[PDB]
Amino acid sequence: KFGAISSVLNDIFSRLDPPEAEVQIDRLITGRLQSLQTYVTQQLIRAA
Amino acid sequence: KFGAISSVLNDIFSRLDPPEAEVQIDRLITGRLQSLQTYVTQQLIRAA
Amino acid sequence: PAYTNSFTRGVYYPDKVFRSSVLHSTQDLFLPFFSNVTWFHVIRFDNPVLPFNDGVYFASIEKSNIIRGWIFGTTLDSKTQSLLIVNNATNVVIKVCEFQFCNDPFLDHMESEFRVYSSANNCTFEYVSQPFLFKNLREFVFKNIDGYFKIYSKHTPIIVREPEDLPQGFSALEPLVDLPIGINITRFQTLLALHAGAAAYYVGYLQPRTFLLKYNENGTITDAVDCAL
Amino acid sequence: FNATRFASVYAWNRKRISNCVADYSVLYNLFFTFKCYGVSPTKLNDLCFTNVYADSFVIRGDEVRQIAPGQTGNIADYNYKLPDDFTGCVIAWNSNKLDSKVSGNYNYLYRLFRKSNLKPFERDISQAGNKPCNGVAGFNCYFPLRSYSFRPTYGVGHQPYRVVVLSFELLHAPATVCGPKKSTNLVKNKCVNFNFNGLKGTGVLTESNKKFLPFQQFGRDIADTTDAVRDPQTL
Amino acid sequence: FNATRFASVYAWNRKRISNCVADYSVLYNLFFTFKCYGVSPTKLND
Ligand SMILES: *[C@@H]1O[C@H](CO)[C@@H](O)[C@H](O)[C@H]1NC(C)=O
Ligand SMILES: *[C@@H]1O[C@H](CO)[C@@H](O)[C@H](O)[C@H]1NC(C)=O
Ligand SMILES: *[C@@H]1O[C@H](CO)[C@@H](O)[C@H](O)[C@H]1NC(C)=O
Ligand SMILES: *[C@@H]1O[C@H](CO)[C@@H](O)[C@H](O)[C@H]1NC(C)=O
Ligand SMILES: *[C@@H]1O[C@H](CO)[C@@H](O)[C@H](O)[C@H]1NC(C)=O
Repeated sequence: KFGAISSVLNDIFSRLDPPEAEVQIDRLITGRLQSLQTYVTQQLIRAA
Repeated sequence: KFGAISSVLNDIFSRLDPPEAEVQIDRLITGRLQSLQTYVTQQLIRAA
Repeated sequence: PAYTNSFTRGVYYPDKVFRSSVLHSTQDLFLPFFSNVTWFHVIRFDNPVLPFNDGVYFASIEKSNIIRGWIFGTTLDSKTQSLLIVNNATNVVIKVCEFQFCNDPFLDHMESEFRVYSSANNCTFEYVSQPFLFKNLREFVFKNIDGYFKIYSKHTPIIVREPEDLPQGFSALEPLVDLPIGINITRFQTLLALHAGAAAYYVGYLQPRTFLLKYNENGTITDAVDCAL
Repeated sequence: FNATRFASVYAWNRKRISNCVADYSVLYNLFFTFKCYGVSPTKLNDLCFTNVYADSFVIRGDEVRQIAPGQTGNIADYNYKLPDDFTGCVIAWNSNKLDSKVSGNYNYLYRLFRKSNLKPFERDISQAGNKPCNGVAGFNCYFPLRSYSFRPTYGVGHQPYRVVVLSFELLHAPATVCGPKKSTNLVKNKCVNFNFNGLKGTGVLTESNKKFLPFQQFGRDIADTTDAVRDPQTL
Repeated sequence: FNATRFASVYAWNRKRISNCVADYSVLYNLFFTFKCYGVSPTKLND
C-alpha cells in the first residue's frame, strides 16, 4: 500500500475526492517508481 | 512538477502560505533527491 | 462536400513563454497533420452550418476580403447566447449577445450589419480593436477551453499552381486574443460579404494530440511532428 | 463589492478587472469569509495576476459549500460550476439587510432543473419527459427558473448571501493586474535579487538578444526556469 | 436521522442499515457538519 489506504488504484479513485487522491496516488506512484528503480539498479549490477 | 503545483520553487513560496508550501517543496526535494540518487547510482555502475 | 488535405498546418504557439533552440513536447488540442479538411468554394452559395467539435482550424484564401467574420453559438437563435465576429474597413467587432440570426447572414449588400442579426438580448460583451483581416492566406484557430475563447492567427500570402489548394509549408500561428466569452460554442457559421469575386475557405477540427515542436533560434516554431501520426 | 444591484446565480455577471493595482487589503477591512484556492489569502498582495475576473451572484447560506472544486449539487451543477484547477478566491458575506423583503425577492432567481450538467466557467441564460411542454406548463414540465423569495425572518442558512469569485491566472501571460508594491530602479550587469511581475529570483540581469513576440513575457530554459524576462515598465 | 428523542452519548443507539439502496443526498437536506474519514461525501452514491 506504500502508506496509502489501498494497494490498488481504483478504490482510491472511487473513494476519495480528487485533491485527497492526488496525494495518496502520488505516494503509491513514488513507491512503485522506487521499487522499479531498485529492480533496474539490481538488473544493471547483475548485467555488469 | 513531481506531483506539485509548479516546478519552480519561488512561485510555490509566493503563491502558497509557509505551512502549505512545506508540503509541496518537501515532495519536490524528495523527487529531486531521488533523481540525483539515480544519477550517482548509474554513474557508479558506469564507473565500474 | 469536397475534401482536401492539411499537409503540415494547424500548429500554433501553445503558451506565452519564449523557448529557443529547444525541441519541446506539448499535449494540447491541435489539428492532426495530414488530415482531411472540408473545402468550401463560393463565387447557390456554400454558407453552411458546421459543428465546433472542441476546436476549429479556419483557413481562407481570398483577394477581395469577402469572408469577413464568423458566428459561434449553441443553437444559433435568440433563446441561447451566441458570439459574433464582424470585420469592416475600420475595425473588428467581437460581440456576444443573444442574436436572432437570419438563415443567410450575408454581410452588407454598403448595407452595414444588415441581415447578420435581428435582435440583441442580454448582450454582455463588446471587444473592439484593430481588424483581424493575388491571394492572401489567412489562418485562424479557435479554442473554447474553460470558458475562455482563444484565437490564434497568422497571415501569409500564397501562390496558385493547381487552383485553390492549401500550401505545403510550415507556418506557426501566433496567439492573437483571449476572450472570457463564457458561452457554449457547439455550432458555427462563417459570414460572406455579398456585393465579380471569388473566395474559398477551409475548416478543420482539432484533436487532443501530442506535438513535438522544434523551437530554434529567433524563437519561432519552424517544424513539428505529430506523435500519433 | 459596494454595489446595491448584484446578479442572479443562473445569470451571474463576470467583471473583467485589468490595468490597475488591486489592494486586497480593503476587502480584509470589510463580516466576510475569504477562503482562497490556489493562492493562500495572505500572499495575494505580493503577486501579479494576468486578468482578474469577478463572478458576482446571490445564493443561500447553505449553498456556499456547493461553490467549490469537485462539488456536486443544485447550484454547482445547474447554475455556476467551478473548475477543479482554478486559481482564485471565493468571498461570501451575509447581506440580508439589502437583499430581503417582507413579501419576497423576485429580482434574484435560480435554475432549478436542467437537462445536463453544466461545464465550468459557463453561463446558461435560456422538459423532464413524457409529453412535450411546448412553451406551456403541464405534466412532467417545469419553469426551470424559480424565485428565492427571500425574507428577513428566515434562518441563517436560508438568508441571502452575496458571493463573488475572484479568478485569475499566474505566470502565463503579461500581467495586467499587480499588487500595490513600489517600483525599484533597474540596474544591469550586477548580482541583484529581482521581483519582476511577481517572479522572485537572485540573478545577474543583462541585455538579451532574444526578440520576444508581444504575447511572450518570459523565456524558459530546458529546466523550466525563467532564463529571460521582459521588464514591465520598459519593454 | 429524525427521532423525537436521540439516544444519550453514554448509551448511544446503533442502528444496522442493510439490504437496501442508500442515497446520501437526503442527509444534506436537513448548518450541516459532514466530516468523512477514509472516503469523501460526493463519492458515497458511487
Ligand atoms: C480524404 O478524401 C479523399 C477524397 O475525398 C479520399 O481519397 C481519401 O481517402 C480521404 N482520406 C481519408 C483518410 O479518409
Ligand atoms: C466599421 O464598423 C464600426 C463599428 O460600428 C463603425 O463605427 C464604422 O463606421 C465602420 N466603418 C465603415 C462602415 O466604413
Ligand atoms: C534569425 O534571425 C537572423 C537575424 O540575425 C536571420 O539571419 C536568420 O535567418 C533568422 N533565422 C530564421 C530561421 O529565420
Ligand atoms: C452545450 O450545449 C449542448 C447542446 O447539445 C449541451 O448538450 C451540452 O450540455 C452543453 N455543453 C457544455 C459545454 O456546457
Ligand atoms: C510608464 O510605463 C510605460 C510603459 O508603456 C512607459 O512607456 C512610460 O515611460 C512609464 N512612465 C513612467 C513615468 O515611468
